[PDB]
Amino acid sequence: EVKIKTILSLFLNINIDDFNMDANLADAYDMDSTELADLAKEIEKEFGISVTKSQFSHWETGRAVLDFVSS
Amino acid sequence: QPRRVVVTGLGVVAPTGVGVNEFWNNIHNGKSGVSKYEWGRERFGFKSGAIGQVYFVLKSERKYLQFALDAAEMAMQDANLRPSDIDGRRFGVAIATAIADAAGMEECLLRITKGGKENIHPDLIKSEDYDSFDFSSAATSVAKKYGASMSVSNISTGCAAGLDALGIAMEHIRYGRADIMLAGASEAPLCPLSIGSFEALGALSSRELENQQAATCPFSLERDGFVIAEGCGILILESYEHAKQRGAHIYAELAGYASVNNAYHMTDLPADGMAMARCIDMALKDAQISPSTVNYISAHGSSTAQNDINESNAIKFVLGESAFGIPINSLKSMTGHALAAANAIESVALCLEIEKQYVHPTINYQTPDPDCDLDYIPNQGCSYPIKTALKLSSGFSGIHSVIVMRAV
Amino acid sequence: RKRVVVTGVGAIHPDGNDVTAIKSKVIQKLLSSIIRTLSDFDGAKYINNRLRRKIDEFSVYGIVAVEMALKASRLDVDKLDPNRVGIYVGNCFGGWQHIEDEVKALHIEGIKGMGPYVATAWFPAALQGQLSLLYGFSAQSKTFSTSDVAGMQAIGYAAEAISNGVAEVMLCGASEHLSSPLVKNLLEKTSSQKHSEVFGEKQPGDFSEGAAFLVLEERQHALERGASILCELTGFVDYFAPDKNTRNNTLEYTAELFNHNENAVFIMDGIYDDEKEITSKAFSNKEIKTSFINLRPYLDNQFSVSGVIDSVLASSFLSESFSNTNQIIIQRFSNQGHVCALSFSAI
Ligand SMILES: CC(=O)CC(=O)CC(=O)CC(=O)CC(=O)CC=O
Repeated sequence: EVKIKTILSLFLNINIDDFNMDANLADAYDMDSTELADLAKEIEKEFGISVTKSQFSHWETGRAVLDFVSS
Repeated sequence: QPRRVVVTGLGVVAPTGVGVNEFWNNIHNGKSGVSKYEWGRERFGFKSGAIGQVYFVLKSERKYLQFALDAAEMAMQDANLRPSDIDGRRFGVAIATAIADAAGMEECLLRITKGGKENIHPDLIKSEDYDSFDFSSAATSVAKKYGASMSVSNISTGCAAGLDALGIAMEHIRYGRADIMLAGASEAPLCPLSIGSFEALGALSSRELENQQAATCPFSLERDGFVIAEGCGILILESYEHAKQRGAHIYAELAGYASVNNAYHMTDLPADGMAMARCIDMALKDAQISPSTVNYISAHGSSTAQNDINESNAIKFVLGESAFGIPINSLKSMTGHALAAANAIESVALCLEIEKQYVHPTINYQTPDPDCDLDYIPNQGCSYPIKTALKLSSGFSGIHSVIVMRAV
Repeated sequence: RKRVVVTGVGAIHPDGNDVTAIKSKVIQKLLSSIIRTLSDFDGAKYINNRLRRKIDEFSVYGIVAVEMALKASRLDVDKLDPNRVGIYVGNCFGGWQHIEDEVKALHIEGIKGMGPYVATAWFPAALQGQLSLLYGFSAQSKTFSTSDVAGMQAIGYAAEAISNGVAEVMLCGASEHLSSPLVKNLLEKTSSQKHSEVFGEKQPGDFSEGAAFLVLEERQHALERGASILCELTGFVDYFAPDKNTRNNTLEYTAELFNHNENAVFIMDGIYDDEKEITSKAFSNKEIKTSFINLRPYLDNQFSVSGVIDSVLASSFLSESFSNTNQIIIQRFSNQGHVCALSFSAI
């Protein structure tokens, strides 16, 4: 959704138009473990659901974060 | 003109033991000082359930200042220094810290905001609260007590601050500014803000365990983070000539010091460990000692995935094929991680190890890691003749720090 | 021993966002307390949004100050060997602005309250690490948090590192952010009434945030690349006074920096009332005759930045820009009873 895409755009400092939802976060956008932990904290803030280290480790791309919050 | 630096006094407040005698006995036998704690999981909801405590409602106990005064008193009595021997102009202090009295600052903030619910009430701010924000409370208080008139400093370089305080203290004595120097570090980070900060970062051990003492296991395949701890280490450094004239007992010679930056990441450490390897090399050039004489290493050993592999590959790069024989240990397996204080406490332990020609073990060694394949002295220690000792430290902002200690 | 020289300076302050703007204002002003914020300042052009998101304002003030200082020095930063460049910083209060809400939310919500950047944003040694990632500087780098005289020690021990031959270049200086609600309410109430047990009562004065940095480098290295040398760092003093008796004896070490020079200007701490009496008496004993100039009423108390910003101005004055002075000596001291001083000489 638009609420997810705006966070990943702001956190990685990419243009929201140019940002790809299917692209790898670690490889393409050189995302580190601290940024992934910071992303997971704001998923807990926005949606209001429990997120642990085992769960957000599998968030490989911008579509993986959308598939989790649906469940 | 350059003068040799020697350790004449030791003072320690650690979870393994308070005082030199109690501290040594526990680390000798390989007894864990790690305690299980309940207020982390129940109140705040931290995955961590282990801390290195020495002895839920918020309290400003001023532990950071307390541990510094206690360790300094023990160190000065051990050195056998008295007003007659001490020349104020040639005697300076260097007590380091990573967060200083953060507990007092956190407690002050929540008190004035009434449990962090409302805005800050100006009227509730007490006159005594300003002392909590003073980073160099430990340095100035000790300097006041024993009349230190030479340079008083507070190095706050994270978890490398301990060795950096010993480093600047060594420079003062060597280049002829000071005769005596009280050096070390004090840390009191067992507060929700400090523990929560690392917890949120994911640097603390979070794996489910039957025994919480095993949560800190350096160079083990099971390791998943460092067990946070509190305490203080104080070393009385002074000139070789100054110590001999008053007939002082010498623990070990502090031969050389070096410090570098990773230029890689703030918290993450690289696998190759080239930066740490360069720091060890420059420390040996500074001490004017050959790497061939190095037969013991007091490693940082936080028990994180990235730190232990970094140090192992760093030692492998400098020594090479000769690295495998050398006993390497981490005190954080028993004490946990006291940040800046851990360098000083391990530096006190290192001085006792060289004196007594004994090497303390790395306890909680479970499954051996294929990557970490050096001698880590697992579980049981032994008598070992130490000639030239290395002491590796690492902290945030990619800071590596090494000191070279030597037997006299 | 190696000769150390100042090649570049950068500072930002409520009075100015550059060294020339600050120097022009203080000269004009030379001819209950509040925290003075910066005017017409934003760190969008200097620092990218990814990095700025995860650092406190004290680190932001530090990076913009270092960038201005390196630009003035005209150093080819890419060609410079990273192993021979270090970063010395002075910071007392840390970075509360970035973590305040997260520390409060931890005690209501729990772990969900505070994120993972609380560990690197708040600590004073954040600035040195942040600089080392951007520029790649790999030599000995330390941070001091000694109350008041943190930045004064940072410059002195950065010069000693160049003297002993640890590094050829050093980015030494200080930075502070005092506008965060916790430290703002603290300084506005407690700091005014508190007296020094060693020195005495405080003068009426405000507080100001910002940063000040110098590019110290080895003299032969500076002459090699044909650098515009502002001044030479000739001496550094770092002592303590546990009581009033030793206090007056310690000031005589500041008098030794002069080398009996009559064409010298003495920049004073300007915090405490009794300074002018005790320091002038120490000079009277050593037969020193100099001009007293206090910049503290105009610049305010900046903690670690205080004394460093003075050295930034003093370097600009001695660089062919009071009448004709060939040496400026700056003094600072703490509440607990430090005595720190730096000596800068012309050509
Ligand atoms: C008390 C807080 O809120 C957390 C901090 O910022 C303090 C801090 O983070 C000190 C530090 O850097 C520790 C290291 O370098 C690695 C040592 O173990």
